[PDB]
Amino acid sequence: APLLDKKWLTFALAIYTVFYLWVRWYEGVYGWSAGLDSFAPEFETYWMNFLYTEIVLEIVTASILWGYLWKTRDRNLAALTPREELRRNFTHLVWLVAYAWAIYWGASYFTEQDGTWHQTIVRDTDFTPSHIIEFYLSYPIYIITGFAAFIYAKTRLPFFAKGISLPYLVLVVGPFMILPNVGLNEWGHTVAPLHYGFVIFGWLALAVMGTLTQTFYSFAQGGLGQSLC
Amino acid sequence: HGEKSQAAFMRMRTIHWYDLSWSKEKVKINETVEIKGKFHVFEGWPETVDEPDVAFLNVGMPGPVFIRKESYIGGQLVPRSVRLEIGKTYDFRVVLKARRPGDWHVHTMMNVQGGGPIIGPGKWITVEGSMSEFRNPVTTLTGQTVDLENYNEGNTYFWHAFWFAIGVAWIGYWSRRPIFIPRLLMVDAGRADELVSATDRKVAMGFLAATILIVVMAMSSANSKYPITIPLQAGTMRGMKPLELPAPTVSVKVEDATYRVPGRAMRMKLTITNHGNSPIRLGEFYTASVRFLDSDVYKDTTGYPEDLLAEDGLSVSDNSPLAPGETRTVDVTASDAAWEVYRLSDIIYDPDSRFAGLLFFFDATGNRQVVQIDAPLIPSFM
Amino acid sequence: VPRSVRLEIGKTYDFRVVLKARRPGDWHVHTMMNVQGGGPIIGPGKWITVEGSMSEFRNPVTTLTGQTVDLENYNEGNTYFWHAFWFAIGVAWIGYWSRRPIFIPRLLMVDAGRADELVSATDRKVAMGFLAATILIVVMAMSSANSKYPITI
Amino acid sequence: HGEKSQAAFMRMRTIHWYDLSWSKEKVKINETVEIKGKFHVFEGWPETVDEPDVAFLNVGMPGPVFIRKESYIGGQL
Amino acid sequence: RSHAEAVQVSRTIDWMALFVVFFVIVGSYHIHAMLTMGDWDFWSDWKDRRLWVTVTPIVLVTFPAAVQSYLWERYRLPWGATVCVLGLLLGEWINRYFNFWGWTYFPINFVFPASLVPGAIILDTVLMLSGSYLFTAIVGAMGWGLIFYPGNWPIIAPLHVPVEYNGMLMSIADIQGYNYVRTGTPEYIRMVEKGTLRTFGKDVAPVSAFFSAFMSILIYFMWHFIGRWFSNERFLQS
Amino acid sequence: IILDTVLMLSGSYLFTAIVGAMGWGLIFYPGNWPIIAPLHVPVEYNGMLMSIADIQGYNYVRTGTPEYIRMVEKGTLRTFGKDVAPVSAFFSAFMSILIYFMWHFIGRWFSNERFLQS
Ligand SMILES: [Cu+2]
Ligand SMILES: [Cu+2]
Ligand SMILES: [Cu+2]
Ligand SMILES: [Cu+2]
Ligand SMILES: [Cu+2]
Repeated sequence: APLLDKKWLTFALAIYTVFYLWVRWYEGVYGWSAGLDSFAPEFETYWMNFLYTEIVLEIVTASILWGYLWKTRDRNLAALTPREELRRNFTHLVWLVAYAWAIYWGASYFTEQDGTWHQTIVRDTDFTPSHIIEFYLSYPIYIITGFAAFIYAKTRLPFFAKGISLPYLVLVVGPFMILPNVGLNEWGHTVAPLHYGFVIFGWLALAVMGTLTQTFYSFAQGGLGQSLC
Repeated sequence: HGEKSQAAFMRMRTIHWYDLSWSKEKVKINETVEIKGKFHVFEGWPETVDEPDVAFLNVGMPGPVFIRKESYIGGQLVPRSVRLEIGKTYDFRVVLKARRPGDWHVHTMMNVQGGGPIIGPGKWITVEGSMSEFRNPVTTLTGQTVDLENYNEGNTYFWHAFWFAIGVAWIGYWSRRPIFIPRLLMVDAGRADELVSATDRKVAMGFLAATILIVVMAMSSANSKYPITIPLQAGTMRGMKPLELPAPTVSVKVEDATYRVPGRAMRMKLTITNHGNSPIRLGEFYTASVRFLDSDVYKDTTGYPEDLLAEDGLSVSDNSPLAPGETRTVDVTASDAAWEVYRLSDIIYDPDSRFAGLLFFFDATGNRQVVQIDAPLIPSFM
Repeated sequence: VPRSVRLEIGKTYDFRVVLKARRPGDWHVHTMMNVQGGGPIIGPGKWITVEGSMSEFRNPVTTLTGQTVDLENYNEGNTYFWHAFWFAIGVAWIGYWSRRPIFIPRLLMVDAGRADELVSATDRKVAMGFLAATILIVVMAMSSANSKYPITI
Repeated sequence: HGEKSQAAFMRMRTIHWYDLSWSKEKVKINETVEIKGKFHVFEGWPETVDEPDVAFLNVGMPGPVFIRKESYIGGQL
Repeated sequence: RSHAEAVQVSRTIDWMALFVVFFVIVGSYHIHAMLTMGDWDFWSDWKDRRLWVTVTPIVLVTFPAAVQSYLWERYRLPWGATVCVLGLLLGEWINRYFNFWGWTYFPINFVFPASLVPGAIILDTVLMLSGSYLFTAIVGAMGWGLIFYPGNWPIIAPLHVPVEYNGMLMSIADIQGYNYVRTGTPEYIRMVEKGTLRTFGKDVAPVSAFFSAFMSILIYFMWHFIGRWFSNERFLQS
Repeated sequence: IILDTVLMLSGSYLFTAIVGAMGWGLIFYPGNWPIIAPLHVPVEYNGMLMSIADIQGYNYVRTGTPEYIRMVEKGTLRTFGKDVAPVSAFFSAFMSILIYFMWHFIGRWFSNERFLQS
């Protein structure tokens, strides 16, 4: 069995790319056709239904994934073969890759796609197509990925199971608080301070600098270290 | 597309667009449409909106589906912000050029520093053709004729790609050697000197010197290629000419304003006094983008939007010709579906339940007088 | 003018205030103008004598819903009822824990590492019941208030 | 000594001094010189300059080489 | 567990770690930059001499400082600022070509972003050659603030050509912004140079740049310590 | 009681600082609405539309607080009609998640037991 399982990394990259490309195509085709007027029946047909279905599906997927990851926690962690530890570390780094890619798609692409939408329409509704896709789709997706990665690290890696990693907890918690910020974004709308909450909680993502370090140390704990001389 | 959700009192008591006229309703990819008309900054301006001391005549469109060739407020071109006065009528004219094919909702709008957008009536315009046929030529003072759609597209791509390639090469130079993990192991082991060699220092010095030299030479070349440059022009124009409208000869006093709120209708009681020398009949009532007409007195020929035009909405109990010098009290009902569609009923949710509007009085000969109505609005639930 | 107003520097305006007497005594009443950036501007004052009893004062108004209400005693029972109900809930919540030993042996056991023996499953069930009851009561009270007063502005 | 370096648009569109007259061009250590004239606050005032709601009639001199005995705008001191 | 093949395991891990660092930096730096200075980058109407060169370099030391501290102290990797700059540029360009032009059809020469690479390589070289974070925080930050406007001038100069549009003097960037109507941003929102009675004509572009440089020397330093905090490795127990 | 139950059941100060603070911010206005609703009844006072609370404040003269001091909703051109009461509440909730957390650490400072010698 190969040390790194290529198919899971390929699956993560492909599923994220394909789903987000489909979402972008749907936005390009229907946002111009039905998303312009928030009181039209087509807006409810194509965008509010999207929001409701997306919310229910996100809750179901998050609950199922977190439950499955917690239910398969390794009860005894001292009997692990170091090769198995290295394999689990590779899987955790794949989880980190997926979380980074989701962060890119969520905070870099659609957040600015939404800046693009505001310099083309007059007002900032709570449920514009840009908000439906950015606030309620991508942000929860990367939050789910981050929490699942943290749970995987805690319940399957011997180095991370000895306590709650402060950099990891900050990396999975701060980036989340950007979601609660929305309230201030709206309260302010009804480079400006009304947005400095996304700035503050966007910084906590830099906590990856700590988390990655821990990850490397785990790779060095098995035997990689001495062999790398 | 954005006015149906603004406070129905703000919409009523901000600006009062009227006499509007859209030249064409079907343009091509290089044709122009002119949106002329007049606006009246209401005297009882809302108080959570700053006065129009820094305003801007914008156009409400779904992105650049048309380009504003020229915009005039009072005869003068306003390519900048403007200072308007609370209580005056101004004249405006926007000449747009069509970019994208499709059916678009274009609206004139005024943006105000302290309140935001004030959106006027919107019209559907059909653009036929292909986007690739659009051309935007201008002639600079230096003597060059340039198309703004493709001007400076090669230069930006070239310079950004050059800098990105330099950065990628700089990272890839270090990415050819072993990277994070044995580097971290050697750093923790105290071997912080063995990782960096003299060749790396020489390469870094060369990179820094080349970057500085390239930046300086590029700036010199850009200066030589474009010797005549001017700074970015920004300012606010103060001296806009208002319209000198004659004082109306009609006086209207509002005694009771009541609206049902299982309702589409609005009711007022008006005491009207005529001071002119001609008999007069009330022909229209203007509210926040909605015109209530009376077919007996006045008809519409300008081509107002269908959803905002109430052909028979206005009903007056005693709309007989009003003799000069006579005062009389009438009950006026403005009823149209646009009251429900455009969410003028949501005034029930507003903290200030006052309404403003314009009445138009037409004499027998055809002369028209504009009167202002400002009064509190009262709901009726039973 | 039941609200604020914008005046112009240099003009004469006319004003009229109609007041209704509440309390008996000799009072100094003055008209005054309050300004956003300066504060109070007090005019001349006059001594007015009010005779009678305060209990005879009545302030009736008629709402658009068709109800006639006296503003002095309107919504006095409801406020007392709800505030007393919430205070009783809070007092019961504190007194549930106040029936057991309180600060000092609790601190001694906490410092001794016995942080689990203090809280039992019954306390967790009681807390869950309290939280569910609070949420349900708040929601039901809001629904009942909406039903009782459907027309609000 | 300080106007040659101000924005040549500010200078044009702020105040329009005219009808100016300086009594003498050679005074002694206890004599007086009167600078009379009129100004027109332009209607298209620049927008990065606040309106003359709090102004002051000053004199531009290299330090107290002269003392302002009296300054009048409209007849009033 | 391994057998002289550790080399491969390293290389692999390196590639995945490079991916993770690059894209987390992309997301965080892009949201921060857009959320602080986005309006100046969005339009060529805002690329002025006073507030563009003042605000853009001051705000953008934040993430390069922290990433430089982490990647230099622990791995002796000098590309700390360059990777942040490249990630921000990649994110802005992707959105601009696919959303500004692809969705709302604003022209590319109207929505192009600012260039930041030369200053990034300046900062990285300054840190590597001297190996001192204080010498860097002074000299490299000052140079970063100074090199911002000369770096962008070759892209910006052809847009600042005088023109007479309907009787009024304008620049080509001004005509671009006036013609291509943005319903969200009127003209008065433009935080651009407008001129004052204390502003000296030809000394606005340099002085502002110098101001930016000075502020960089502050912000970098501050964020350096922030970069030393997020690089922790503590395991809280609750 | 929501906050206290949230802290006791989970035993985590961070889970509390998020969930309980958000719930505390959200439950504020529904908790007061039964007391406040009868005061928000429409009325026509001398030709102008008012609420019963507004008439109370207008009739019962407070010489210290004029009307303009009232930091109340006045409406804007960006304010959506029926979405003011919820959105503001949500804003409060978010800010609670901050302030609670901060003050938690302050609560860990005043709980010291040090004996300075000067
Ligand atoms: Cu948005
Ligand atoms: Cu529209
Ligand atoms: Cu008007
Ligand atoms: Cu001089
Ligand atoms: Cu003048």
